[PDB]
Amino acid sequence: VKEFLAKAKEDFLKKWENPAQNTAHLDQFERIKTLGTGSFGRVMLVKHMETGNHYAMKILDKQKVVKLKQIEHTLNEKRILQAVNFPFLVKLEFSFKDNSNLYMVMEYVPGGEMFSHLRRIGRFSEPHARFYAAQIVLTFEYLHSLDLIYRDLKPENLLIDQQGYIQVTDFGFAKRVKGRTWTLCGTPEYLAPEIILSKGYNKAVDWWALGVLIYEMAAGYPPFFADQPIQIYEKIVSGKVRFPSHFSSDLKDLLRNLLQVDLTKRFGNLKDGVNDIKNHKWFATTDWIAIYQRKVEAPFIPKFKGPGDTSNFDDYEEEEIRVSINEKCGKEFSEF
Amino acid sequence: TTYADFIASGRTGRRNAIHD
Ligand SMILES: Cc1n[nH]c2ccc(-c3cncc(OC[C@@H](N)Cc4ccc(Br)cc4)c3)cc12
Repeated sequence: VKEFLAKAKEDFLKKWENPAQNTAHLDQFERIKTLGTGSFGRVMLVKHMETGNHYAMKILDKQKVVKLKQIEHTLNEKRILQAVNFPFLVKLEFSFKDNSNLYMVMEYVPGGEMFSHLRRIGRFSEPHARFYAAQIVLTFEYLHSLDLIYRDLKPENLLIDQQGYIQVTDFGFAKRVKGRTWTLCGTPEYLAPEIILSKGYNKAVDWWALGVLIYEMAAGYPPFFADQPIQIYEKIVSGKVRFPSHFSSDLKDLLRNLLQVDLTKRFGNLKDGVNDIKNHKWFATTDWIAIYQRKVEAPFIPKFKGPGDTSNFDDYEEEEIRVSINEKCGKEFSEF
Repeated sequence: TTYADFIASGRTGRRNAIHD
């Protein structure tokens, strides 16, 4: 581990310092189908005509990123993405830009979102949830070691691959920060109290978010929900959680620690670091080595029927790609 | 039930990220 991460820091640092740019053109890909949508872009199943491969291309409208004041965050995204390398993060294959947008051609993860299966299935058994937790545990342990904060953990951002393993996408709020940070970021249901409480924060928010994840997986719903975010924030900062009667005692106690308002008492943030979690009773059966190697029995395998099969994703209206005769936000994005 | 209470609610679908 410490040795592993040690070697790991070095490749990221090289990449951090000399981030890559413009590794392709639009016309080398064949646009096939929107897999997801968002405030200022859509992810598309795309086909590389020279290789006959499929990727997920993220298309960011430059003007809309500017209107929404998301330039830095967008920059962090591409820079951190091309620099990292772990078995549970999606691979950035290319990036380029045109007069009108920014592109990130990532690897097409066929299994669909975790969100989708969990919604349909209802709730996951502890063992099935634990399979997935362990994978975010290591992923955070890697991420944090590089002074990165993930900041957007939710079922919608975790994808399942052919082998029933996790693939974390969306690094739109990922930030390399040594010391506290202040942006109100994320999804309401997953915000740590410090964040809603405008009090500057660190990595500890990633362990509270994980505490929420495990809860939504095992019980089928978030520990704090209401109809409007203000009502949710209120619950989050109250520090009052009710646990489903079907939660094991070990799970109830992992969750009490992970969802600790007092961040000088919150697991992951303590003296012994990430070991407090990796050594918790709930996890006693987990073989972290076997899991990092992808040699564990995957509890569920979404099966798909061939390349380009997009039946694990919901349908979205197709908006048409428009690329201006005039370069749009040159200076703002020159480092992209 | 909390499950019932959850399905009847407004945030059962894909949750969006809070920017500004
Ligand atoms: C499918 C798929 N296959 N291979 C991928 C690699 C990355 C991604 C991905 C990359 N950024 C963000 C993501 O988020 C999804 C979800 N939060 C909805 C959303 C939708 C569009 C925007 Br733009 C932003 C948010 C997902 C998807 C795939």
